[PDB]
Amino acid sequence: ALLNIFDIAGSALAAQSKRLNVAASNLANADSVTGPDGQPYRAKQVVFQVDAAPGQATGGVKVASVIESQAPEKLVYEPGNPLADANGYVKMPNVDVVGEMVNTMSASRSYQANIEVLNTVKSMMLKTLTLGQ
Amino acid sequence: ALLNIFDIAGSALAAQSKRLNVAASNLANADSVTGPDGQPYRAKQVVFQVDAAPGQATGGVKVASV
Amino acid sequence: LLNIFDIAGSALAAQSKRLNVAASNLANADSVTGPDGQPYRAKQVVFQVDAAPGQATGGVKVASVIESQAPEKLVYEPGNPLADANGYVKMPNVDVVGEMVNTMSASRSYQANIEVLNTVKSMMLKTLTLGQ
Amino acid sequence: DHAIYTAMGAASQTLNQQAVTASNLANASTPGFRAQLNALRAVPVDGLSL
Amino acid sequence: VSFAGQLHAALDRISDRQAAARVQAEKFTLGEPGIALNDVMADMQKASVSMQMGIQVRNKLVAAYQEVMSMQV
Amino acid sequence: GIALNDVMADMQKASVSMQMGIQVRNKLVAAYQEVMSMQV
Amino acid sequence: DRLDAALRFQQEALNLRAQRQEILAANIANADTPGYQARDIDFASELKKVMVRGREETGGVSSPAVDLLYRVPDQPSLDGNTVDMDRERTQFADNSLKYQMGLTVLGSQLKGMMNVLQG
Amino acid sequence: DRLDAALRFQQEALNLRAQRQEILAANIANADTPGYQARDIDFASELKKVMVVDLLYRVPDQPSLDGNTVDMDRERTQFADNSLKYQMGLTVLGSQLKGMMNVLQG
Amino acid sequence: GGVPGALSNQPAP
Amino acid sequence: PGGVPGALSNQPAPPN
Amino acid sequence: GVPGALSNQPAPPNEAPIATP
Amino acid sequence: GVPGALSNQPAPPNEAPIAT
Amino acid sequence: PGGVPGALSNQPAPPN
Amino acid sequence: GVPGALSNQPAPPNEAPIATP
Repeated sequence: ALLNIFDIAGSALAAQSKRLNVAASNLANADSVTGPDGQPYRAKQVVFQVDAAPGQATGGVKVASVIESQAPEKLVYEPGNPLADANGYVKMPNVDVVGEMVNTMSASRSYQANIEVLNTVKSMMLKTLTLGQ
Repeated sequence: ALLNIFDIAGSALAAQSKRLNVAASNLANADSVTGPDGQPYRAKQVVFQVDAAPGQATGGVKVASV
Repeated sequence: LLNIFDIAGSALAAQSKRLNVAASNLANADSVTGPDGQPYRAKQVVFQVDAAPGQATGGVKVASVIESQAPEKLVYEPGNPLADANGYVKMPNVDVVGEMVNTMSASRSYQANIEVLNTVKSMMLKTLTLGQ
Repeated sequence: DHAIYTAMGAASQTLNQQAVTASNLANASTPGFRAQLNALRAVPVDGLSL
Repeated sequence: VSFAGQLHAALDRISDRQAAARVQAEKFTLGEPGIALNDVMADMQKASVSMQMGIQVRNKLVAAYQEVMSMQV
Repeated sequence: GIALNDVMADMQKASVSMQMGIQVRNKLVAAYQEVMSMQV
Repeated sequence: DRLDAALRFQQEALNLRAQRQEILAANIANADTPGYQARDIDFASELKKVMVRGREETGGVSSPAVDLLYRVPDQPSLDGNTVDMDRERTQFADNSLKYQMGLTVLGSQLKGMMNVLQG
Repeated sequence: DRLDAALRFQQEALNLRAQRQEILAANIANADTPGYQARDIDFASELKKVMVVDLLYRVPDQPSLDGNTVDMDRERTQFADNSLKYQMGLTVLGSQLKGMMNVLQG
Repeated sequence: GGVPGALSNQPAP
Repeated sequence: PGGVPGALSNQPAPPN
Repeated sequence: GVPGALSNQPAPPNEAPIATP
Repeated sequence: GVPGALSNQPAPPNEAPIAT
Repeated sequence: PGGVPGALSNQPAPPN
Repeated sequence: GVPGALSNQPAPPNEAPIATP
């Protein structure tokens, strides 16, 4: 049953790509002040779950949902900017830059590991196809 | 066109370049008395918006206007 | 050469454990308290030979993690709740230079062991095609 | 692979401590002000085996 | 239903998989949104493996036919 | 479903059994033709 | 029957190698998932078990009848997973070489038989 | 030939990627020419046209004084992306040719 | 689904 | 039950 | 429209006068 | 248990509290 | 057997 | 005892005393 490794590692690659994309989106908007609806940008993060249907022992990984990060919104005193609060408290995203950079590095490394898994699995499938010949 | 990560990071680079340009133009005109018409120079600000192409999921940064 | 795989894996685990201990020590250079209120005492791993059935040569196993016995540093902050009757707060005895050098040496040993394991696996792969 | 997270926690909390110190310094002229103390607590992760 | 039917079904399945991978690759090269390079590359990998399986089955089948036709009656 | 490991192994086993049957029948047919090519 | 019995040990060992590699790939995929205990199987005991009593499945979502045991963690982690990457990659490479060894042995036996039959 | 029809799409995509790569590098090289407009091609439309070139001006972002509309960041990202897509097209075309080859080898 | 992958073509078409 | 991977679940969380 | 799009028209010349004409 | 060995019982959930 | 590797062992210590 | 060679007897334990006593 080496074919299931294709599904497992492909799901892992897709999930890590989504995680890296979300981390990069958070990082690129660390300095944002406004959203499309006027709301401040809220740092977002993916949720990882075991991609196993009920009764399946072990599977790959899947992104359940994207959730707003739990952290206080960064308050900035700029009661001159057109966007402000009642007391001039501009709300800026709660992005922790070090966390996002480390997340990007971790996602890249896990991605590369899954690529190696896929490569060696394909090599083994070819060798198995050359069983008796 | 661009891959999603490429677009997001390139938009971030362009937005930061625009903000740096606004800051440099303000720092140059710190002592200007008049413009080309006879009105004082007004400090410019750049507003960052999130270019959420999908619904609330992700997106780079765009600049609506100065 | 599967025993070589055991040796290399055990050594990778040991060097990773040493690197983790060094990183935790470097994080806590300035820590003043823990959960119970006791000072953070720097950790050190103990390496021992894993050759239980393999005579005197084998892999390396981490026997234990022990608190270093170097005397704790003392800072005079009589207003600190953790200060004793003499007013001295105990701060960790973590040596920054030692921890940095430990991290670097552990990284180099980790890479050397990985290269050894790769060479051994390649040798096994070529052995699999004997006589053909 | 998880020492990176220990170091990242250390760096982020160093940033937090720096933020506290900068907030204290910004109020060097505030009338009747009390400085906020800062201390790095160490949290040991429980588990197995070492 | 029959052996020829089973072989035709296997050939159709392999060709359909290869065409699906090729179409997804062309869609990605087109620039249409939603198609990820990960899926393209993995599907191309799977299509290559399936093609190799079909080639091996054909090789053996031909060898067995040659062996049977070599029988002296 | 069935993996390449099982498919290839049974495929080879069938090839081996078919070759064995062919060889045994060839031996039997050769013996029969040698008997019938006799001269009484 | 005789040929099936003679080639059954290596075939079953190779199938168990495939399933163990599927498990190890699942462990590698879930290496960054918080709260995932690494799983692995005892190859020798499960191989003898499959040898004496034929292969069986839980359902058929389907999965083998192997006992998924938990690996002892090396060092603690706040997220709560015990997937230590060094162990995972060492077991992956070892399982890879052992699967290639099984392929070599089975292919050698099958040629060692076509050599006899061929004429 | 039927062999051309199978490999037509990837060959045309590869050639279009090379042409757009040349155009982007020309934009990079002429960054300092005053009065130079940054030109580019719409990859998808031209790929339709070849399968079934015209240069489009890039929309300027910042107004320079010398009339140069070439932006470093935008075209650097586009250059890297075009390099990546050229490599991907090479990979896909090589895989198709290698499959057609192992079908024949025997 | 809701989140496109990093290696996907710009969601904006 | 999974959770958020990386930075969020490897930083000391609030007590409750 | 968006900075970085594709158009079939060259951008107008970038003039910056010192005094109002 | 020896690290790297196999056990049939899962490891307990680990926690790192800040205050006891 | 063995002891602490690295900094602690390769540092002069009082005799004991 | 040439360095880099093989000898039956183990190497003596090295010592780095801070004081002669």
